[PDB]
Amino acid sequence: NLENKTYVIMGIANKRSIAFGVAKVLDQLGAKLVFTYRKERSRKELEKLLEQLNQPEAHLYQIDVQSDEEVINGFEQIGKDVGNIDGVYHSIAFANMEDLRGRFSETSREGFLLAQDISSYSLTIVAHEAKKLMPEGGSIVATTYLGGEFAVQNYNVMGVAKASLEANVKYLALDLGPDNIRVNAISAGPIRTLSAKGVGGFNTILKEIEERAPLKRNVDQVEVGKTAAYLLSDLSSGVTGENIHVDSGFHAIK
Amino acid sequence: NLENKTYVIMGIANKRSIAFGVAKVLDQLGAKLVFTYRKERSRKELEKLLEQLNQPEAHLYQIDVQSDEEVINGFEQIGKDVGNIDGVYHSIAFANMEDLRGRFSETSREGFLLAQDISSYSLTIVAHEAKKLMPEGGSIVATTYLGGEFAVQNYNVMGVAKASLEANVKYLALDLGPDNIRVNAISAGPIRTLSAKGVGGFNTILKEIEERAPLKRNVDQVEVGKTAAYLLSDLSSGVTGENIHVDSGFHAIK
Amino acid sequence: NLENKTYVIMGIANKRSIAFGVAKVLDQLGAKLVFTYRKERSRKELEKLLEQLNQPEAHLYQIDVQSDEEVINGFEQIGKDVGNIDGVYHSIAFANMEDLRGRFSETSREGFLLAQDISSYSLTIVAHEAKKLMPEGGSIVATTYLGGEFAVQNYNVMGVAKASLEANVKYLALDLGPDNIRVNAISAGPIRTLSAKGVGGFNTILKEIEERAPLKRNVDQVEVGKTAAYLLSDLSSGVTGENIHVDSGFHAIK
Amino acid sequence: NLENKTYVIMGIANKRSIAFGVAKVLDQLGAKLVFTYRKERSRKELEKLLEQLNQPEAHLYQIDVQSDEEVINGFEQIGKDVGNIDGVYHSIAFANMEDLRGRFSETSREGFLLAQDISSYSLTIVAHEAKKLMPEGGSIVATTYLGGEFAVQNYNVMGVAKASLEANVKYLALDLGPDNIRVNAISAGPIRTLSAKGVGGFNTILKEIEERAPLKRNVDQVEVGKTAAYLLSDLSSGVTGENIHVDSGFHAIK
Ligand SMILES: NC(=O)c1ccc[n+]([C@@H]2O[C@H](COP(=O)([O-])OP(=O)(O)OC[C@H]3O[C@@H](n4cnc5c(N)ncnc54)[C@H](OP(=O)(O)O)[C@@H]3O)[C@@H](O)[C@H]2O)c1
Ligand SMILES: NC(=O)c1ccc[n+]([C@@H]2O[C@H](COP(=O)([O-])OP(=O)(O)OC[C@H]3O[C@@H](n4cnc5c(N)ncnc54)[C@H](OP(=O)(O)O)[C@@H]3O)[C@@H](O)[C@H]2O)c1
Ligand SMILES: NC(=O)c1ccc[n+]([C@@H]2O[C@H](COP(=O)([O-])OP(=O)(O)OC[C@H]3O[C@@H](n4cnc5c(N)ncnc54)[C@H](OP(=O)(O)O)[C@@H]3O)[C@@H](O)[C@H]2O)c1
Ligand SMILES: NC(=O)c1ccc[n+]([C@@H]2O[C@H](COP(=O)([O-])OP(=O)(O)OC[C@H]3O[C@@H](n4cnc5c(N)ncnc54)[C@H](OP(=O)(O)O)[C@@H]3O)[C@@H](O)[C@H]2O)c1
Ligand SMILES: N#Cc1cc(Br)ccc1Oc1ccc(Cl)cc1O
Ligand SMILES: N#Cc1cc(Br)ccc1Oc1ccc(Cl)cc1O
Ligand SMILES: N#Cc1cc(Br)ccc1Oc1ccc(Cl)cc1O
Ligand SMILES: N#Cc1cc(Br)ccc1Oc1ccc(Cl)cc1O
Ligand SMILES: N[C@@H](CCC(=O)O)C(=O)O
Ligand SMILES: N[C@@H](CCC(=O)O)C(=O)O
Ligand SMILES: N[C@@H](CCC(=O)O)C(=O)O
Repeated sequence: NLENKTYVIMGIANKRSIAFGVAKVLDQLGAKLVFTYRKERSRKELEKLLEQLNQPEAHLYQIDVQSDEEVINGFEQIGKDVGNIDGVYHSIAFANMEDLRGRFSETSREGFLLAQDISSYSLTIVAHEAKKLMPEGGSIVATTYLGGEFAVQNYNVMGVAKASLEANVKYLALDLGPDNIRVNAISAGPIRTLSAKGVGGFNTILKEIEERAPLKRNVDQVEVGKTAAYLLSDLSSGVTGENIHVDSGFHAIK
Repeated sequence: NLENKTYVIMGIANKRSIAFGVAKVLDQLGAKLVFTYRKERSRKELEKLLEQLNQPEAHLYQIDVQSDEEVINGFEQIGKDVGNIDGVYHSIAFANMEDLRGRFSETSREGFLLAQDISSYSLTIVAHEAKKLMPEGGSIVATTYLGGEFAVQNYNVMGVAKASLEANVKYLALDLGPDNIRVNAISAGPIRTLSAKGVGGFNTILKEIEERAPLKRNVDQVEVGKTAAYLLSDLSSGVTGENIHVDSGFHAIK
Repeated sequence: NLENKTYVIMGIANKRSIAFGVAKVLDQLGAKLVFTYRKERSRKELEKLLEQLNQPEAHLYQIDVQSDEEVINGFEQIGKDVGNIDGVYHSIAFANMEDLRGRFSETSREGFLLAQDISSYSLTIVAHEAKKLMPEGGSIVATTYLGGEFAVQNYNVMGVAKASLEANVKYLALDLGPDNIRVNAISAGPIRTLSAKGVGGFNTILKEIEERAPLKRNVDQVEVGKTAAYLLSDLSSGVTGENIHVDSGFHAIK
Repeated sequence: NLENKTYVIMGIANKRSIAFGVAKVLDQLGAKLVFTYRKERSRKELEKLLEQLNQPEAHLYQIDVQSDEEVINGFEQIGKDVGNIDGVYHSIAFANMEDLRGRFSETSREGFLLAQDISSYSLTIVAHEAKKLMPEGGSIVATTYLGGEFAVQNYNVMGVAKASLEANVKYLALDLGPDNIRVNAISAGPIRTLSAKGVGGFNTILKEIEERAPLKRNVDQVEVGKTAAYLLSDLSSGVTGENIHVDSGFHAIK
């Protein structure tokens, strides 16, 4: 039960975002929720989306994580508007589609550093900024994929940015541990989302989990958010630097 | 919230047992509990410990997991007394002191296999028998230690038995997954218990955690119980074949 | 270059044994070789496969690794016939078909313990006895498969025995380290051998390597031998407790 | 024996460089060696160090791996000068001490990307350009540290870059496999070099190896070279996407 908790959720794009999965779960559990979004263009659709929750007030902030200034100011404003927070769900990544298809050895320097910037480094800056709002400690969660642990076809530069994110999580957990801030990842199985259109052979991915994963089915955004609730609540009070696979068991098989 | 769930908790010896931390949590959340023990002396402790729980009824069964007969008849009697169950917590291990306190290369054959038998194989047969009382699906959790992933001083034959337990969890997840039975491990940090006395240098392991783990503190049995509640409940649907470290982040550092 | 080195090779049955590929490689490098066998039928293949080798002398010893006395007396006799040795290649496992070709959760106790006894514990007692023949250091290599680290279809009880075996290597590495005895594993890809017949769906494992592994081809026994040369030689002097995958990069993909 | 093979060795600054360890080993095995450097001062040191080697001529090229054109032109020029090569040893990393000597969560964006760029991405672009001199296949080896797998104190932004690098290796292995180009990492234990100076508490890392690693001693640059000879030669055919820890066992213990 998450009454009198406040969590910032970063990365809702539409009804299919894993982060709207997380949001519906935390909302039902009585958390006060704050949202960040990337582009002022899509604020309109995002307000409509959140009418579905039981949040009595919309707290929305434009933060594109390629800007220090936007993360610093955005979190500073959150603090003034809502006070101290209990945690952050990070659900954000990016690479150029044109890097993701064909040959990883052909990746450009710019495209490689972009995916690092948005998909890994953003966590670090967000943690430093969000720590200011968690004087008594709290919980940080980022979303990764099995590609950060193994070479998976077509995932290319994003795999290497996930490898990076996953270690980011570990170095943060160590750094912020003495402050009572826990930092974990959830490693989600494949789910149909906006950003999933940028991954070549997605249907073959989904298909294969159904065929081969221990549970013989794919997972969904609500299953991610239920593990997010665990990771963000006191239920997981002993757990940091961890990566939980919400992937129907697929990480465990070969 | 676990009203109308029933769980079987194997391996309480006293108030310090990790499994009694699990019981206190699940009892607090409303679950019906069933308990198994090997020694007479443990049944007597269990009768005393039950006065601190809300359990209106004392369901206790002697099960020495070295005996198929006892595991088989144990679980049969459970389904006869309480009906279908929702999961099993397995909190059982053993090894001879004289293997543990020698160099590993001197482990006796009968010692090595004794450790396998009680600490790993017991999970396999328990799962087979518990499966019969889980026609709708369910969840099974076993307790491991970090010495099954790495070589730790003084842990010797138990390390190799936990390496076996951890694979046993994964093979079980794969097998039972289509039956909607999830199988997971919790890798607990060092906790002072009766059996912790068989681990040479134990106080030193404790101090290392306080000094070096992200959270700079040790964990306790209620904290294992809280992760156990997540794994035995529907919050962790989609998670199987997983090993969740409740160890203050110590697994993530080196 | 292993001139004036002596190695003991355990587990040749015929021309397709991985251990025979080890032999061909260490023989080509000038090593003096000693072979151990279980069935008198394997001693007859060894006498025939010897003609193929440069070995001027046959050094052949019956050692069933289920018998302490056979391992003890075998290695003592090796010592008396050839003097101190430089290392041991262990290429030995077993499980019953009846356990292997069932659901893993249906595994028998005696079959589970048989598979641990021959496939894991055998290493620990061989290391202990072999150590008396390595008073100034040496190398011990055992053979494992990816099914030790992941739940692989059809591999069942042998997956748990390989998990055990891989921890055995780490614990042995840690114990025997200060004696300058290194202990490592080779994780071989699927190779068609006599024992391969005991893995269900083995043909479909071979073909999956060809299509999905980075090198897009299956390995052979000579490739395992070449990596065993490295591990068993001064080339790998600061390497210990390690698992080397000789599998065309299959371990690294999902 | 690497007679009539040619290897490009990137990252020698002085006698203590790990890459000079590679160089001595391969030069001793009869390989033709080409060397790349960044600072003119490193070139001068290469000219002196060459006197110790068997190399009958100096093949030195300036390649700052931050520069696409310097990588592209350096390798092209290498092909014209010596022809086709057999592989590359990459021994290059960098980060600012002002990001390294402060909390991880305080890392600057530009510092984070700097270390990714020099320490991880350089491998990708080196592979793409070096593939052009390997029509026949070959071997590429990069140098990493355990800090890429675990959160180690003081290593901070370099550990996230080594994590990126180890995933880079796996993805390069999958991408260049069908070209018969193998791609691997060596995980070296701590060695006194010039860059070691950038790691806070380096002396306390050295001594922990001695006290705790299985072999109870630190390793040196020649041991790295010895495993590099194995990865770069036909002995490790079958081996790709892998990370060999040349670290006296340390990775296997907790
Ligand atoms: N779907 C899967 O199968 C899967 C599996 C495992 C992990 N994940 C991970 O889960 C997370 C969410 O992905 P998703 O599938 O839910 O897709 P999604 O709905 O498209 O969400 C991705 C979000 O990232 C935001 N974003 C991208 N760049 C940003 C920037 N510079 N600043 C702020 N926000 C930015 C996007 O904003 P805009 O729409 O405004 O661009 C979008 O809201 C990602 O980390 C992804 O890598 C996904
Ligand atoms: N304490 C730690 O720091 C630590 C850390 C990580 C993991 N673990 C694991 O946590 C689990 C619980 O251990 P613990 O520390 O809580 O110690 P504990 O209180 O001593 O419990 C050990 C239990 O194992 C039972 N047991 C042993 N052999 C049995 C058999 N043949 N049949 C049925 N029960 C048997 C004992 O029952 P009887 O007394 O009646 O014989 C006892 O209840 C174990 O798997 C242990 O390896 C412990
Ligand atoms: N083939 C593969 O795809 C593959 C892949 C990965 C790992 N491996 C591993 O490689 C190793 C060798 O297997 P292989 O494929 O070469 O098969 P193999 O040629 O059939 O050899 C297996 C050997 O095990 C010996 N052995 C079994 N039980 C023994 C006992 N109780 N005492 C003494 N020796 C015993 C057998 O000897 P007898 O015939 O005299 O009884 C036989 O020589 C095994 O550890 C296996 O698990 C194989
Ligand atoms: N020493 C250790 O304990 C240790 C342990 C594990 C891994 N490693 C790794 O081993 C590799 C070599 O380090 P080391 O200890 O041998 O130190 P080193 O002797 O100081 O070598 C580092 C090399 O990196 C080069 N370099 C830095 N930035 C470059 C750039 N932009 N372009 C071209 N070259 C660049 C330097 O060249 P210039 O001087 O000419 O700039 C130098 O030759 C690194 O990847 C390091 O992470 C070291
Ligand atoms: N967010 C996001 C995202 C961006 C790109 Br471009 C590619 C994939 C993205 O999310 C995923 C979707 C699907 C999978 Cl399987 C993994 C992901 O990381
Ligand atoms: N149960 C149990 C158990 C039995 C022996 Br003998 C040795 C250790 C046991 O439990 C643990 C206690 C402490 C630690 Cl750190 C790990 C454990 O596995
Ligand atoms: N030795 C041996 C062995 C015995 C049985 Br029963 C089953 C498999 C055995 O070796 C393998 C054959 C094939 C593979 Cl893929 C892995 C192995 O461990
Ligand atoms: N090359 C390099 C390098 C540069 C910086 Br700045 C920091 C460390 C570097 O090398 C290492 C030295 C020592 C260790 Cl233990 C690890 C390393 O990766
Ligand atoms: N440290 C003592 C006491 C045992 C324990 O720590 O549990 C020993 O080495 O046996
Ligand atoms: N797949 C067949 C053939 C056995 C084998 O592949 O070795 C089976 O289950 O027996
Ligand atoms: N430990 C000192 C010296 C650095 C080193 O060990 O290289 C520091 O933190 O800077």
